[PDB]
Amino acid sequence: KFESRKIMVPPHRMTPLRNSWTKIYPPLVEHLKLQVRMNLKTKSVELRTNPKFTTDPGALQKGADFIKAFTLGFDLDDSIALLRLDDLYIETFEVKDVKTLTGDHLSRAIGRIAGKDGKTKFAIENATRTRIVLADSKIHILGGFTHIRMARESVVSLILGSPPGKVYGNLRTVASRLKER
Amino acid sequence: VVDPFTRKEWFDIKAPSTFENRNVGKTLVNKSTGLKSASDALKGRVVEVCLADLQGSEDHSFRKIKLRVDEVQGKNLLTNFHGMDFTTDKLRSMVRKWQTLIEANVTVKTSDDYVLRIFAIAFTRKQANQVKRHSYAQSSHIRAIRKVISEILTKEVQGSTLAQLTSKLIPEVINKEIENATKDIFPLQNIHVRKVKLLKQPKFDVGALMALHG
Amino acid sequence: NKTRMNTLCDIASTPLANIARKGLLLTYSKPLTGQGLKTVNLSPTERYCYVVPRFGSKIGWDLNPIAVHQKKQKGQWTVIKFITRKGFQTITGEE
Amino acid sequence: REERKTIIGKLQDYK
Amino acid sequence: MFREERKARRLKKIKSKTYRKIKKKELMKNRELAADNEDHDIARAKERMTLKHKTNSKWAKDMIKHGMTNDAETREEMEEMLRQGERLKAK
Amino acid sequence: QHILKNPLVAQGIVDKAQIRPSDVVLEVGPGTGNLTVRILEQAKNVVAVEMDPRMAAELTKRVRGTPVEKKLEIMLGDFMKTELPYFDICISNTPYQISSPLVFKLINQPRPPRVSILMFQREFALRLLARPGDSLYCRLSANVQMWANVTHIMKVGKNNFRPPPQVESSVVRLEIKNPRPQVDYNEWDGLLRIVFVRKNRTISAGFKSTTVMDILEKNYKTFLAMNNEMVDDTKGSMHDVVKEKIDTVLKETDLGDKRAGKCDQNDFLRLLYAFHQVGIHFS
Amino acid sequence: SQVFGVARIYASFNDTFVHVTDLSGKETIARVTGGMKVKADRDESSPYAAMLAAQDVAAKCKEVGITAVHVKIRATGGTRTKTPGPGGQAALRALARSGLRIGRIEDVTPVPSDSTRKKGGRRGRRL
RNA sequence: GAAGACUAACUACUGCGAAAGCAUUUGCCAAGGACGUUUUCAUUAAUCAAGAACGAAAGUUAGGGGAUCGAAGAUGAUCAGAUACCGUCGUAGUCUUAACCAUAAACUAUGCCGACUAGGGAUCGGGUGGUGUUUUUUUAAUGACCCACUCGGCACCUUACGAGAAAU
RNA sequence: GGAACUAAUUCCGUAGGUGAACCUGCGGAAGGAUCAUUAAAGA
RNA sequence: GUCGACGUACUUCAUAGGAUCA
Ligand SMILES: [Mg+2]
Ligand SMILES: [Mg+2]
Ligand SMILES: [Mg+2]
Ligand SMILES: [Mg+2]
Ligand SMILES: [Mg+2]
Ligand SMILES: [Mg+2]
Ligand SMILES: [Mg+2]
Ligand SMILES: [Mg+2]
Repeated sequence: KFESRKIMVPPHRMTPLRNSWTKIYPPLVEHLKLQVRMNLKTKSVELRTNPKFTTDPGALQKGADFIKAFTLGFDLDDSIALLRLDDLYIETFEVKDVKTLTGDHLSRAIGRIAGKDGKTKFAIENATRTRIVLADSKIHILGGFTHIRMARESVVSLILGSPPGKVYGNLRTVASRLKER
Repeated sequence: VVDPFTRKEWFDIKAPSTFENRNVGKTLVNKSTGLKSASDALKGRVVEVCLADLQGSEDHSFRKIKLRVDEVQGKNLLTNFHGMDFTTDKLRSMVRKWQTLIEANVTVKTSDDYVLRIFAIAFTRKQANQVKRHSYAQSSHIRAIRKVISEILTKEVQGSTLAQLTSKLIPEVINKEIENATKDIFPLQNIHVRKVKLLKQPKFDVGALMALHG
Repeated sequence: NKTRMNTLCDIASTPLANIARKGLLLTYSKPLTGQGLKTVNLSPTERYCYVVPRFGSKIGWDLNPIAVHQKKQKGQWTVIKFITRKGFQTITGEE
Repeated sequence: REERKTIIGKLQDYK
Repeated sequence: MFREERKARRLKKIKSKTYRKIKKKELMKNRELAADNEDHDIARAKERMTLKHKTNSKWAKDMIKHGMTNDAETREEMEEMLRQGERLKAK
Repeated sequence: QHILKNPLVAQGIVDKAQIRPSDVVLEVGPGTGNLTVRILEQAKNVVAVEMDPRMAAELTKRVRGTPVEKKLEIMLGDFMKTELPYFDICISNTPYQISSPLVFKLINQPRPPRVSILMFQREFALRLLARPGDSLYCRLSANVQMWANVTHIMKVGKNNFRPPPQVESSVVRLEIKNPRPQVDYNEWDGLLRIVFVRKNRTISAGFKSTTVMDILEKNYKTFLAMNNEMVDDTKGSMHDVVKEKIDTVLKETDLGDKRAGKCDQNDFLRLLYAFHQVGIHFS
Repeated sequence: SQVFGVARIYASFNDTFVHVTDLSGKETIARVTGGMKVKADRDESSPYAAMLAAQDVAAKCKEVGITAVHVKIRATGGTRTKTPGPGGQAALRALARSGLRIGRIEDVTPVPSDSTRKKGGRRGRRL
């Protein structure tokens, strides 16, 4: 029942890991009964469940999901939400997986997804209760399964060309028919 | 109307000589009926073992090995070496922006005449007072490094049979030789070999196979 | 339906945010820019930027900008000092 | 028009 | 330096007069919020010497004389010119 | 849904139809009767076909107390699923997605009309009225110009429409030949489907595809088996024979080199006859 | 001591297949999909359906001899998306919460040294 | 195992080319700019009606190939909304050899050659300097960096003394 | 048939278009709203 | 032929901005 994981850390998220480690190892050790160790000599977090203390078998994968969601780019508190609840998944896709774009066309596509001052991105998060990080081109979405399909459908309607005002309007309609349920 | 796991009989896969944890695991066949004997159904499987789980180590957590069953005796089935590879997640995590990627392969025939093709990867690096931020090479260096790597792989394969090549691949000696012989040209971090794959196994020769687990 | 706000005091620009920093009455934005408003870096972890101060938490608004000089402690540009306009012109001349 | 009519008769032949 | 230069390159390529117009509007707002007659009298003197902001200028006389300022956007631009000149001539 | 607002193109559409005082007008898709009432003045009996019972109710409200109150029937439902009664000219505004069905349904009526004034999208109408050799000569033009004759009337520009759409429209007089000629339909259409797939490559190109030679081999076999004449030796499957057969026709009638979007109707007749003469049929 | 088998989790839009084979790969001992466990077709790919799938497989393989699995999880790959969605990780979670021992998680999607066209055309497919 | 395309991440609109354009290794063939030069000729030059070479993608002629995607076509659905208007098979094409065609938002919506006008930090190529660092052979010597300079490129910032109605 | 007996986004080039108030294939453009992280051979 | 592509001729649509006063 002694078991482990080890998940790697890309370098742009290695400063914020060793910069926010103090809030990470506690709610992995007491609340979860789980034995962290971060290797630096291969740049990777490692976890192990120790057979004595632990109760929940899903603790190990709960922690691995938590650290990995911090790895892909989501801030600390959001990853904590992944640690607590039981209904949270991440879906990742690309920009070349919708429509093959390159050159300047791709930097303008990321400009429409992100909006000025982040506004358009935030709107998609706020009216869908999901959290989006938007990497180089790969786009990552965290939420519950139905919500992330709503936010995936808005993001993909933004890559293909539709302007952003249309997606605010359709977004608030989606918000109406979401909040009632 | 069947419940097929009433008739299948477990066997167990044993690694070759040149590994520490010689035991690997179990596998299913079918019962050895007359009219389709079992032994003629085992004799081509390939098995993937991640050689940490085959050498007790843990810095071998990448580098899967493929072992091929070639012989069978009395609920032991004896294996061989089919090839070697990296796990895709290490490989995705080496390759980064603002540096250049040198890769090389070669085709080479061993002493025991196994024709096999062997790969190699290397990346440049920022010498430790470099300030400018990328360090690409100048592509007349890269042909020099590719020629060096290819000459060393060609030389160092075919002065060995297969078992010797296998146990030159476990302690990663080829990495250190590439590293030494290629640092007057360019700095070059992160040398590996990342794949090797067979193309022509020669002819059977039971003597070698039963000389491994002898 | 007339409302009756009793005892007033009337202020505009700096001393609100001087004494709105005292709690979580006030936060900020990313630094703003253009010409005459360009963030300067004295170091990798120290800078001088014009910033507009936000005041309303869930529904609120913003004051007038200020040449705030800040540093980054444990991964956040933590505001430190309220440099005025001419001091910011000097400190952006120097770099 | 004349040519058309003769050919349509010859197509009546092979229906 | 490299991150700032990459940002400035990608923004330098965007010339699209609504985007530049928006950025200029909110800039003039922030300039006014955040950041003497003699300079005004010199400016008025140069403006009366020069008469640069009236419709005898080449751009404006071109637009007017070829019925092109009935479209209301170039009329926006022409009125903006005229009021800027009128700001200068005020005393 | 658009509305022909112009009150002067409406009258011209009507009086070009040359309505006699003893006609039965079919008037497909009447709208709100901006157009209909003129037809009620000039025809003995109108048969309007409609799908929106809101429009039908308002339209039958329009004629109340009017002397023409009893000379108008309304048939509801989808136009392409009714049984039209006999009708004697046809006047049509109907939204354009039925523009290509409509035409062939009129051509394939029993006792077709005599003249019809139809409104179409500009590029569609310019397919219909395009002579051989133009840029727009398509398969549609070769069909419709076999069984009918199609003549422009005017351009209806797009600002006579509420709301203004993006495409320009045309008014077109279509008039069915009488008797309809005695070539088949399905043979004519099979041949035109084949040779007009790629409009500007030569005709022998269209008889190279392997789908097509499969189709013709199947048809030739089924024709022989219709006459019960058993089959010879073929080096591949039967298309072998068919192959040289086809080539021989495209030697004799010369047409195996001209390009099918420049060949007028008599050339398709000669090709059809030559394939019929050597035992090939297209449906 | 232990007996190991591999659990291959194909995680497509429109399903999740939980397969459990031996080390060798050839002999299969337990396939269930997500489609066998919800008869609504709304949601063959829903995480809940994946959970039920994985629980069934874990039970069936525990009734054979097999106490631990290495997991190989893959999305469609090819010239479509390349990363496991939610269906695969719901199956993975509900497989670890089952008394099986899991070791050596990896991810084998097929990734091309660039390849053939993608379905959809010049204008991108889904919206 | 076969087949035919394509060359992901690295990958930076940085590098090269008159433009269109060019991204797996290895060799062969011929070409090219910049740099270096106390070589050589000595006005041989700049721009160009006529004339000529090349000219993405689509497209035609005649062979080859035909994996993938797929104008036309055929079919499934047409379930209020389609917000979430598409599924399935697919001829031509996509690939290639030999001839055609000669067009693009062929974009910097910006003719070519020459001169002058300001401050900075970076990057690619070449060269000069340095009792700087590593690569040590055992100290050199190259190579890799660092610093200063200089010629020639693609770009960026700040200010105009300048220009514009303004964006710039 | 009957008599009954119960019941209740904007475009450029090119090639096509037979459910065309417009649609599609291929190449190209912006004259189309950049948020966040970023030394990790940090030998 | 209330036909098309042009070539001439003509028509028409897009005009308000700031300041003060009520
Ligand atoms: Mg010329
Ligand atoms: Mg071409
Ligand atoms: Mg071609
Ligand atoms: Mg051909
Ligand atoms: Mg297909
Ligand atoms: Mg030519
Ligand atoms: Mg171009
Ligand atoms: Mg031109």
